[PDB]
Order: sequence, then structure tokens, then C-alpha cells
Amino acid sequence: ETFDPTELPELLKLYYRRLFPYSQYYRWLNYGGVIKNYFQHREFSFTLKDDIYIRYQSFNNQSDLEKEMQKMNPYKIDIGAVYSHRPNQHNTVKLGAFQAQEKELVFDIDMTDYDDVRRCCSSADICPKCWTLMTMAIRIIDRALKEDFGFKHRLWVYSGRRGVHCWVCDESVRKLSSAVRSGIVEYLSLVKGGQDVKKKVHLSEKIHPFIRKSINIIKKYFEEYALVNQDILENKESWDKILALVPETIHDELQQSFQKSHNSLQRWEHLKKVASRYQNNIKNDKYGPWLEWEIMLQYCFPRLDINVSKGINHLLKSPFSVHPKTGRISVPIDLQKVDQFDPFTVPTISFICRELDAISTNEEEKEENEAESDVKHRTRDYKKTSLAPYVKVFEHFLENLDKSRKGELLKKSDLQKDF
Amino acid sequence: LPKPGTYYLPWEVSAGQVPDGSTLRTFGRLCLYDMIQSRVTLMAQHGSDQHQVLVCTKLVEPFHAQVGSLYIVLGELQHQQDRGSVVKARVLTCVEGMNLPLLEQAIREQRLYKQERGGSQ
Amino acid sequence: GLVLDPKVGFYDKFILLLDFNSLYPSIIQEFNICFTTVQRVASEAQKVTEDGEQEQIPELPDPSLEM
Amino acid sequence: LLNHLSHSGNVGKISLDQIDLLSTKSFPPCMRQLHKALRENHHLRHGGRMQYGLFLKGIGLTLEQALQFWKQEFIKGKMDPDKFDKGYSYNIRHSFGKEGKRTDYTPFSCLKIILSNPPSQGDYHGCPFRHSDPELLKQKLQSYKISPGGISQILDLVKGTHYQVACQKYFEMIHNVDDCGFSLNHPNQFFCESQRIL
DNA sequence: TAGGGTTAGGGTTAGGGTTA
Repeated sequence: ETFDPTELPELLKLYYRRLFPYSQYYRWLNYGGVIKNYFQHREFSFTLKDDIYIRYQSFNNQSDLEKEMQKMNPYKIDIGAVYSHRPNQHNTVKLGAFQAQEKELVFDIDMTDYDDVRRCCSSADICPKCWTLMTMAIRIIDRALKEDFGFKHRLWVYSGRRGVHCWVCDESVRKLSSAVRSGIVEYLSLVKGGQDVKKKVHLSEKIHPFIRKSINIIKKYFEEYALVNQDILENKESWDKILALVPETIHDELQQSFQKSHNSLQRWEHLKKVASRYQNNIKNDKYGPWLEWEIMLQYCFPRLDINVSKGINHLLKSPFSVHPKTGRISVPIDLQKVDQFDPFTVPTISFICRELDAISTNEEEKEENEAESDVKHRTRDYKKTSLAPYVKVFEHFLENLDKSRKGELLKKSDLQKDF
Repeated sequence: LPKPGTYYLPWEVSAGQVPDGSTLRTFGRLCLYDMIQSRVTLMAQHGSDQHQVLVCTKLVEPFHAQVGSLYIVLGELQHQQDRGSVVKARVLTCVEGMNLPLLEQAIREQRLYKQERGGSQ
Repeated sequence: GLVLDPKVGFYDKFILLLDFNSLYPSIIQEFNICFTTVQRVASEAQKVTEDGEQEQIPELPDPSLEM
Repeated sequence: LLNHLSHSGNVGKISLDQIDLLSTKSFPPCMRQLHKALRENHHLRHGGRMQYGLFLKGIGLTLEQALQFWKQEFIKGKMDPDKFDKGYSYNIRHSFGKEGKRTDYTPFSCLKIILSNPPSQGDYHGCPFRHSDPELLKQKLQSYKISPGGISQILDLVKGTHYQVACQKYFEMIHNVDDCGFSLNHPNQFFCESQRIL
């Protein structure tokens, strides 16, 4: 059913009462307590009704967190960095000695940053055809992180409307400084330039191994999507803005070829033939020898933002949130089934509340006379809901992290000669 | 808001007669300032006995040190696994010339009055 | 109280000055301004909460109502 | 000796309607593009917004005048006044250090702006001498009636990565002065010298 | 015929929920 802003608060209260995975959330944040009070020194920033902004809300323990969540009923949940003192008592320490120490490396991808290139929708609209954009972006970034740097643990979260966030949560990464993160983001960024700049790539004859891997893994998706779905070379103004990306020496010839041609496939083939002919006939041209490659990267590569990762005290939306516009709950995305992730099929708050009502209806004749605490009741509650695959994926990631901790402690035991 | 700071003479806290995580305020005389590791070892005499308390200082830098002088420390106590008992400093001021016996008698009298008022309830 | 800003100029010839009599009583008499005859359901200028620069002035009470 | 080694923009109040003429006269290139975009679309993102606010604060604009200016230029952007009070004037109040931590902020320097975060699509902050196309830069210079010799000199300076010297040349051309006589380091210097000329 | 001047005097209220 259509989400209405005039009915959300009661559903939000019910969700915070029943379905919010407090146990797994605490288990992830606590990190096993290897470092004293590591979870106790985290900064939170809620957002209550009437768009009032508050921050610096620590939590002594999991039970206190549950009680405060039940009482407060906030809209957006965010995660900060770990400091040297409890954030709620930040005014009790001399100024300058209260500094951020560690936080998880994150990246953001904004779907709306492709308006000048995309034509499927307008502004804040989405289509199933354009989802391949963030799909291939996810594949590229995940492969680059997994291979080039070797970061072990990764957790992809769909924001809810147009974005997907990266939550790198390894051990040897949380201690990095700002300069190293800036270097990471610079190395992972290729689309460079402001509004005034048209061409987003200036590549020489030499090609980096990273660019080679990207272009190899990008061919299998560029053809179908670009040629058939979006049809970049459809209209006159389309190739009119296309030809601005190439030297003027063949502008008229390519325009005549497009006029002769009928569909975008023929125009793309003629562009490829002309480019190949020019490469064999290179004569004092400052342009790179990869016209086709550079145009595909310009219209196909993802775009990041250095500001969200350069800062160490910055804030970003926590998973399992509730977007106040569509009611879709932010859920993790499976790494091995990315191509089967339809954005429109993610369960919403209204649907999950009706599911809870039907679950109670079933409980009227299936589960009766139970003297259990709220823990087991809520466990079976979110087991019976539609979030079960998502929490299962979250639990599998947590199990992987726990196995990594077991391996690291066994390695420490081997080094320390304690058996 | 934090928890208040109750007084404690050095030898009681030296024997670990307080629960972990409590907030306490005590006194003593500095003996060594480990520069690199941000650790302070102050001492206080008791007849023929000398007691030692370890003080983390990570929250009051920069901080001048006066070797062989009295001090007042207020903070929270954490029972470490190997290091034992260390107090997390929040405020650390220096006082000199103040006689100990007046202070000790003062806390003794205050404790006695609190217990006396506690006899009615 | 509103100050008028008419055509600006200086005239040294004869100036004729007039003043109305009992403007507020005349307004009350003409439009039947009274507590028992005026309601407070509008959105004109004065009596609304701080939601923006718009508030409520009561409209003209119906002359056909009881005086 | 330690004291020796330890090292050792307040123009009077202005109106709210002369800003357009001063912009057409006194704004340096590193901010003229930002002003033009603000006057065209009546909307700007964070990177340009803090830069513009800091500059206007540093050239003698009061809290009330700046609030009125922002509310006017954003009403021209089809907003709601309640939403303005909740978000934008709310941010502006701490932009000048009225409340909150009240740590008053100095305007960004020319060097910092040139070496700041690179703008992306939907952003206009940053000096055009560093983050603009040569053809667009030439077109915008021609829109300011720059002599062809001055255009060639500006292009040569840009090629030499001497953005400050290009800004000096632009100042000299717009103000019809043969020599500026002062090294450019901060937009407040540019604005104060322009006001001195006026 | 015994002290001076003898006078009653300040006596309210102010607002969180914030970062470059």
C-alpha cells in the first residue's frame, strides 16, 4: 500500500518495540570487548520529531540502550567515532583532550549524481533499468577492495531511496589516519572535474592494471544496458553532446554517419570503426588512444565523494533505519546475489506491520500459554517476519567476523607460546 | 553529570577495599613521572609502611610536575588485569604545606557524623 | 496605527484640514462589533500560533445577526 | 627567544542593495563565478555556501543583514519560510557564531580554496583558474570585456599554474590600473583594495 | 535632664536540542 507520512509514528514505535535486532546490533558494536569500554565510548546522533537535531548519546549497556530506544522513539540512527571519554560527559574534560580516535571506513554512492549522463528518469525517480548502474558500481568497488588491498570483512547496506553504503569493519583499518583514507579515496576515484568540465578522463597511452581490470569487468555489462536500454545515441542532441567528447577533426564525418544510420547499434559500430581507423592514423594528437574506453568510463564509472571519508568525526546513516519517505527498511545486500536484488521488492514498514498483525493472528491458534521473557518472544517475532533472510545475512557476516577473531586470537596464542 | 567523589585515605585504596568503577578522591606525594607512557606513581607514608597508587594522566596534558610534592587526585578507578588498580584522572591539582592530620581528622569526623545521622534510619 | 505616505510635495497656498469623529465607535456601530456577536474562525492576520507569518483576524460579523 | 619565534578586514557597515554593483565591480574571479551562479539559480550547495557566507561576513555584513539577504535569495528559490527558519537561518546563526560553540570562523584563504575539495557536478565553489575549462574560462573573460592581449596573458599565466598572478591581471584589467602593487593572498584583501579604489 | 536623630529600607523576571 502507498506509504503515508501521517501514520508512521505508531509503526515506528511498534518496530522499536518488537522487530529491531538489538542483540545482533550490540554484538556487532561490542566487538567482543577485547578493548575496555570500546562500545562505551561511541557517539550517537538521533533525530526526533519536528526535525530537531541531537547528538552525543552514549549508552552504558545493552539494556540501557533498549530502554532509551523504547522511550525516545527517534527517526534516524547514526554512528560516530570512538573517543577517549564518554560522549555524554564531553563537557567534563578540558578542551582539546577530547578527540576522535577510531571509526570505520565508509564510502557513499549517490544515484542522483548521474543526471547529466542518464536519461531513464528525471531527478528523484528510479527505474529497474538503471539499477544496473549501482550494481556494476558495487561489483567494481567490492572487487577492488577485496583484491588490491585485501580487506577481509565487508558489509553492503542499501540506504533505502537511491544509495548504497560501504561499511569496512576490519581490524587493521580502524586505526588509520585521515591522510591514508584520503589516499584510498583518491586512488579509487577516476571521474574528475566540476560542472564546467565536459571530459571526465584524460588517459595517456599507458594503462594502469586497475583500469585494465575495470575495463575487462565492465565490457559484459556496458553493451546491453547502454545500447539497448538507455539508447545514448538516439536523438540528434544526443550525439551532438557526444561529439564534444572527441576531437573536432572528425565531428562532421561522424555527424554525417549518424545521419545515415538508423539505430544506436549502427552508430556505435561506426564510432568504433572510426576510432580504430584514427588510432592507426594517429598524427600529433594529445588525446589518448582509448576513445571508446574513455567514453565508456565517463558515462559508466561510479562517482564517490571525498568529504564523507576524509573526516573522522563525520556521521552516516546506520543500517536497519526507516526512511521517512518510502518506509523501506535499510537491509544488507548479499554479496553472491547482487544481480538478483530488486530495489522495489524490499519489505516496507507498513507491510511488515501487517505481517506482524497476521503473525499475531496465527499466534492466536498456534502459540499459547508461554511464560517466556520478551527476548524469546521478540526472537520468534522477527523470525516469523519477512526480515529473516536479512538478519540471516547479518548473522553470517557476524559469524565470519567471529571466526576471524578466533583465528587472530589463535595466532596470538601461537606467538605468545600459551597453550 | 558524573558521580560524586568520596574521600579515601591512601592505605584503604591501596588494599583494594572499594568496588571497581567507583569514583574516589585521595591524596599523596609524587615519586616518579613516567614521561613516555603517561603514568604517575605517587606515594604516601603510614608509620613504617609506604603505599603506592598508579595514576593515568591522559586527560590533563599539558601538566607540570613537581618532584617530591603533595597532590590531590579525583577520578574513577579501574581494576586492570595485571597493573592492578589505576585511577583515571579528571582533575589533578597540587597543594603544599597543608598538614595531613587535620585532613584525616576532618574526614574521620565527617564519617562519624554521617554514621550518627544514619542511626535514626 | 498606520502612517500614510501620499504624494510628497510642499504647497504654500491654502490648506484645508478635517478630522473624522469617533472612528472606532462608528466602525463598531456599522459592523456590530461585540463579544457576543463576533466569532474567531478565520486566518486573516492576528490570532494564530507562530507557524509562519500568517495569523487570524476575525472577519466582519453578519449584520443580519442579533444586534 | 621563544616569544620571538612564536610568530610575533573590518570595513564599515554596508547596505543590502549595493551587493550587486559591488559584485559586478569588486568580486575577484575566485568568487565571481559563485556569485553569478547564486544570482542565477538562487540555490547553492555546502561547499559554495560556507565560502560565500564567510566572504560576506569578512567584508562587513551584519547578522541581520545577512539573514535578510539569505531569506530573500532563498524565497526567490521557492521555499517555505518555516522551513527556512528551521534549516537555513538555523545553520546561518552558527555560521556567524551567534550560538552553539560560537567559535567564530575566519574566511577561507585563496591558497586553501585553490587547494580545497575539488568540486563535482552540482557545485560551483573553487576558483575558475584551477577548476574550469580553458574555453569556458575564455568565454567568461570575454563576458567581462577583457582585452585579447590580457586574455593571452591570462592564458599563459594559467598554463604556468600562476593562478594568483592571473587574479592580479584580472584585477588590473577590471580596475584599469597598470599595476596592482599588492600580492594577492585572500579575498578580503581583494575586496578591501577594491573598496579603497572606490 | 542626659542618644545619637527618631526614616524603613534590597524583598522581580531571564532558557537547549547543534558539526565543518
